[PDB]
Amino acid sequence: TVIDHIPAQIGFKLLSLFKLTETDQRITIGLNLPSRKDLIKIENTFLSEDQVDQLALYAPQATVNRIDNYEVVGKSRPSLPERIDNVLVCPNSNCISHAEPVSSSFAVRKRANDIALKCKYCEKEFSHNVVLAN
Amino acid sequence: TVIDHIPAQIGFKLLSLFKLTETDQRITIGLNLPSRKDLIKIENTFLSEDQVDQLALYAPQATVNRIDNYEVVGKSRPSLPERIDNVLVCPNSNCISHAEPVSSSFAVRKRANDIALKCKYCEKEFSHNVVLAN
Amino acid sequence: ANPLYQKHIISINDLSRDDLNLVLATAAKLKANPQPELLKHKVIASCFFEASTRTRLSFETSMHRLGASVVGFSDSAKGETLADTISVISTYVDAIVMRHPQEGAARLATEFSGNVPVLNAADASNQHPTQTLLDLFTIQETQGRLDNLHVAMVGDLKYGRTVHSLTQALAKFDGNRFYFIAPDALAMPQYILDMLDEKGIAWSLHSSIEEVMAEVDILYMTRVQKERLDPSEYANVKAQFVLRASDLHNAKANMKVLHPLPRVDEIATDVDKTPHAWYFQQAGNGIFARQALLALVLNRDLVL
Amino acid sequence: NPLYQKHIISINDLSRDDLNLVLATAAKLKANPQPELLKHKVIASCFFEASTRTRLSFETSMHRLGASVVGFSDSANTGETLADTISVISTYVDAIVMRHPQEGAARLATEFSGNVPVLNAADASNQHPTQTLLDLFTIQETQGRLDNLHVAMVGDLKYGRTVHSLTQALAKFDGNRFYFIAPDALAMPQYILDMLDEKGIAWSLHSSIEEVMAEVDILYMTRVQKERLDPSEYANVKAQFVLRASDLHNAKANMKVLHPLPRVDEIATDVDKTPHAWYFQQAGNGIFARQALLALVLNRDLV
Amino acid sequence: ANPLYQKHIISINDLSRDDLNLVLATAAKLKANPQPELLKHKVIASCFFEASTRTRLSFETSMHRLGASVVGFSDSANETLADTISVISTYVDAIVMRHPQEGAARLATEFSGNVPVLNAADASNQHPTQTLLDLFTIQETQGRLDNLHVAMVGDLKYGRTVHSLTQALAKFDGNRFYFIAPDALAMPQYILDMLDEKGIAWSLHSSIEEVMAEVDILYMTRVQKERLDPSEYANVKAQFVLRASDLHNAKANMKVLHPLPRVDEIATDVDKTPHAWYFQQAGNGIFARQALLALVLNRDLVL
Amino acid sequence: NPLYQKHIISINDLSRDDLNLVLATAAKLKANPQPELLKHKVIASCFFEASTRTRLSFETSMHRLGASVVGFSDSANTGETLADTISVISTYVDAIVMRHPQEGAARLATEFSGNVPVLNAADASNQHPTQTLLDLFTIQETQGRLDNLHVAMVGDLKYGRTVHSLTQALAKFDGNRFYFIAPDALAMPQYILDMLDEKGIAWSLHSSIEEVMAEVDILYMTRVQKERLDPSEYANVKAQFVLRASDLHNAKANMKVLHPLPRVDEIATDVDKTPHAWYFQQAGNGIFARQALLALVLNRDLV
Ligand SMILES: [Zn+2]
Ligand SMILES: [Zn+2]
Repeated sequence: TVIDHIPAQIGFKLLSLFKLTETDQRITIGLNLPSRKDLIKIENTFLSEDQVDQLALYAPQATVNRIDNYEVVGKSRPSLPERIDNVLVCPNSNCISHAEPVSSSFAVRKRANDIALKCKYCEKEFSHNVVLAN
Repeated sequence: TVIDHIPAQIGFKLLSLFKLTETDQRITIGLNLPSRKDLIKIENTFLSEDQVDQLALYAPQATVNRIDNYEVVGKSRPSLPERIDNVLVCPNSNCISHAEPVSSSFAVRKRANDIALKCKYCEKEFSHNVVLAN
Repeated sequence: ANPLYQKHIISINDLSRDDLNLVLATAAKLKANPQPELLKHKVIASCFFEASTRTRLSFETSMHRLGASVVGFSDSAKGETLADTISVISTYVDAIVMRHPQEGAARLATEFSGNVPVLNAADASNQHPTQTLLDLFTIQETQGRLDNLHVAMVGDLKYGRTVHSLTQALAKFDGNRFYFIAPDALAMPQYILDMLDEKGIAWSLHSSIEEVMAEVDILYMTRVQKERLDPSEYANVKAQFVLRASDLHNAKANMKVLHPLPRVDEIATDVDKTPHAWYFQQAGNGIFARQALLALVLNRDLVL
Repeated sequence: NPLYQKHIISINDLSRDDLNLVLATAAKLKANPQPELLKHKVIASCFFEASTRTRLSFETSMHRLGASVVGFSDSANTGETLADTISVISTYVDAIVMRHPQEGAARLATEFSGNVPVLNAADASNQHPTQTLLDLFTIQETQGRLDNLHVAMVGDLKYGRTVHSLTQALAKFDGNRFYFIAPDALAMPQYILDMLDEKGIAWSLHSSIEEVMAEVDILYMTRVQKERLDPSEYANVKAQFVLRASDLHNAKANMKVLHPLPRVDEIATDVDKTPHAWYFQQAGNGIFARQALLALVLNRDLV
Repeated sequence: ANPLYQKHIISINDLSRDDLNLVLATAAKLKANPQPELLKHKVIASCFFEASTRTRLSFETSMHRLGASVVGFSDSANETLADTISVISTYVDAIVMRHPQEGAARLATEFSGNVPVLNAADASNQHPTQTLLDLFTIQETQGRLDNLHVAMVGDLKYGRTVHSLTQALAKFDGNRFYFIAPDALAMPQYILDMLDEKGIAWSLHSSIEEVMAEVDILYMTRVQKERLDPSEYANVKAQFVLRASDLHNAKANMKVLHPLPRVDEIATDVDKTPHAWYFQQAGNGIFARQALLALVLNRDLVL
Repeated sequence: NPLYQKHIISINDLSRDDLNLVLATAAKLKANPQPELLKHKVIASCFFEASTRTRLSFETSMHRLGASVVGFSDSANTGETLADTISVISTYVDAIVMRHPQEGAARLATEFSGNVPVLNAADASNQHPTQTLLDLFTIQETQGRLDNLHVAMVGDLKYGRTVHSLTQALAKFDGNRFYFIAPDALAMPQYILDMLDEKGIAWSLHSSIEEVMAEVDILYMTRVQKERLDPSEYANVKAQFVLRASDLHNAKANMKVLHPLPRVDEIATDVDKTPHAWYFQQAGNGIFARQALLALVLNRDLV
């Protein structure tokens, strides 16, 4: 699997948030290239559509192909998912999620100029900019 | 600058702890390579001898070459520094360092099987394994 | 199985319109015909992480009125995680009623209680469904229905969890006219209003109760906490949002006054004598609303 | 039952035959409920030292046997003598479950309760018999026996009332090898080791869990209170006495992890997924151990 | 000659511009040339009915810098005030007092006789000493108090500090105000009407970046989390914090001020920048408070 | 003085030559008062962790040099960062004496106080330099020297900040033999013993005071906190680490008894009559050690 046209300062973010370097496969990375884009290449690993969708909030107009069979096996652009878990933090400090050993979860819906993220636990809605600011 | 023979699952660690991806230069990375080894390469950027020393705890048997002069200008292995700042966290929970806007700082000294790290503030010594666990 | 058997009661958004009618019907039936031993050999945990004697007594009384056994605690103002605590308690008991100072705790309980259902007795500012079910069952008993009603809501509409849940719940029924009577600094939030617009539900703002008193079926008073504004603005504005018996001349004969309780200054005690006073009967109906909820969740076949 | 109308104060007071009776009754009450065995009985839940963890388990056991409960949980303050208190309460009720912040208080209750039995819910540092009984029933249920077992006890062995009681109780069974994993400042006391030597029981010391993980049937984690040393010394050495899921590769398939609770840092949450996690089932077994104990003391006939 | 001799300092509304000019001038003079024994043999009462260590330390330091002796008290978080002041006014020569009830310093005035009363804040009502130090800081850093671009950010609805500062700056000429606050914590109407009735220019803005280019003073206030729900807080907080990256458009003369303490309002990377002046602001508190005490306790100040 | 405008944070930071300077100045200030050496100076007595014992001694030293004092003693609660606090206070005053419940806080103050010196009144477990300096001055005054002395240290040697600092400081002097008298669970830590071995300094362990009483010049009692073990283990072993007057028969005539204070059970009151009692005179010497320390940091010339 290979990811193309990653924005600037989103490659290392994707590697960190999605824990891509927590494997034993051959991984190759490139930052600030001609387009200032970023590129991630990882051998012999398949991402479902959800994991590609989970990249939409951080790298929206990007491409995800597969080249573990020495050829362009599959094409894929990231569409926006209905739920985003395990990477976002609830801006509501009183949310029970923080202290406890659960996974954060936010429901997604498109607005004009904005993306609303409703927490699964505290049932509070936030703009994605506020969730991603922290 | 180019770094060779980075230990396994330490390349992404170095990028994270030392904030190496916070630049506009061309950065290229590889993890789980032939030796597995890792490689970090950043164009038009030089780290001094002290900054190379700061990798000693994380990448002990590693090599640092240079490719800004279109040839391998210098070879260099990391020696252990006297102080390690801004990356380590004090295991002492009552340390003032945590709450406050200061820089973490630990004095370094070798033991037989151990490496002592004395905090600048609480003046308490820990094994490098204990400091790196948290 | 009824549609609520062995399901958790966390949010009013999670309860469908079909579900709400079931709980209300079961409440009235349990009220008309007691079932004192419907939950014998059952042990329920009254877990009030945030202490609330008003709410705990109502819940625990409902528990006893169905012959259930009770264990619990009321903490004063936790090292062990809520997950660990509930993971333990879910091995002790058959149902968990819990009140918590952090939002989403009853939901977090669900993920660690296994097949022990978790009922929410309010999780801070988020939800308080039993109060809304208590409110609805009272409105239904006094108006005969939940549709085509004129409902006024007075007090702290910005921070009142009770009125947000109750407005949402009434929006699942048809032809309801809403009147929001609150000072500007405590107005009904936008997310409630658009929701009313998205279902084409009629709603209006009013500066005082005088405007709407003639054509209201429900007058719903909330507790205006003095801390939300400075004592100056409070004293300035409180006059427009209290209720005296003198204000009830034009009110309809069927109209009832409701209040989650406790009341401080909102409702003068001369209203208690009037036949529109129903806030105490409202609290009393809490027993049946929570009785119904417990029964529906802990038995499959309810001989109603 | 030879325990009818007798008090449950200390684990030294319980004979080996007695322990077998409680365990058997626990299993029987667990398999087939007896909801009304103690109907019309009134038990006093007297928590002089408040403990919600312990009280909920006890009172649930009481109610699971259809008994009514009266009690109290005093707030942290340190008037009426304990003797006077029990002399009064023993006129109201049929059994007294009590937790007290002073050692020997449940024993003192015995001398003023007459023939009203007194069950100890822990009197500070010495005894806590119900915790040991639930521990045993859990070990026995998961291992099929209490003899010839490899039992590791990790954490604060110097100040752990739970592990001293549990070691003594297991020392009344045969062929058990013990592994004590604790820092030197919180080592198992001398009087426990001598007790094991006087019965020719095998025991060994270990610096870490890695040494013993392969050959253990029971891993018993305790809460190392950070207060026992300064936060520095704790942080320096604690790493060898916490438990991560990655440490369970060589562990035996039948092996279970146990913990009195609550866990702070000792047990990482990745263990919960593994089938070795039994600290929650352990707490659940508390209900049956205490149901049995109450029944044996307030009834003669296994109904 | 000195219209503030033996007069009380209760409200900023009570001080005329002529009075404010005198206090500012005396502050600057005392700063340049100390007067360590100007108030020798004087005894001042530091009466903090509502405890405030930040305010008490600054006040009492000012007292000692003029060679005065200090007596006082700081009550915990929970006899009529008239009796108290009637008694204390027989002990001391001046009364600096902070009280949790609005108008208390005024009530003290009516029972202190000829002992002057200085207000260290009466809850939501007034806090003149903070405003005077604010003014002296703005004046020192901008060279003037007229024709300035002054932005006020944060909790403008409940900030006693900013109401007084806006009122006080409205007695100077050509000041343009920029109020940057969420709608639920907007600047009150009676302050805006006050600005309109004197034809003073003011505008509202959603964020600090909107105005950063054209500001000489950026005045940050502490948005207390209790005034909104943590959810509404999190939604809106982003537009009212300040990071060093936001100071690229700032003018070279611009300074950042803050009553203190800062929680999340001002990121710590700003302290390095030359726009950080909130600590120097607090440092100026002594001179504003030295001046106020000196002017009040002497008829002839030979400076 | 080579210490002018330098902070007093750790005993490792003080050189041997520095210690000699403070001791000499203490003796000089004691013999001939200098009541106005720090006149017109304002010192901040910042006791983040309240300690009336320590504060009274410090503030008396401040006033004995004619300085004015402002400060606070916070109540037991665990907002504004310590960095922000010192950044503010360092604008008010000329020196900061501070006691803090978190280790390294006085060091953190140094990085935000600028050129305002910070004196440490103890930051929890690590350092407490003024206590060691008063201990030294007392030992030196009563023995005439700090070299070739027989010094016994009794009590809680594991958690005693006072004795670790005092041992390090005496290890900078020559030919001193140390006797450590403590129960095994509260023994002198390893890093102190290695420090003594690396300088070839003689040290020995002892179970009781009777062994060493004949050949000691200094008997240094510490407070064994009952909390460090359970009351039983304390009571069992404590008898070997208290001091009765009857134990002083063979003691040398020049020998003195020292104690940081407060004494609970460690020292029976019959010692007060003996001429070996010097713990109160020790506390009295605290005034002069701290007078000297303040003077050296705020003045160059021995007036
Ligand atoms: Zn949330
Ligand atoms: Zn530290």
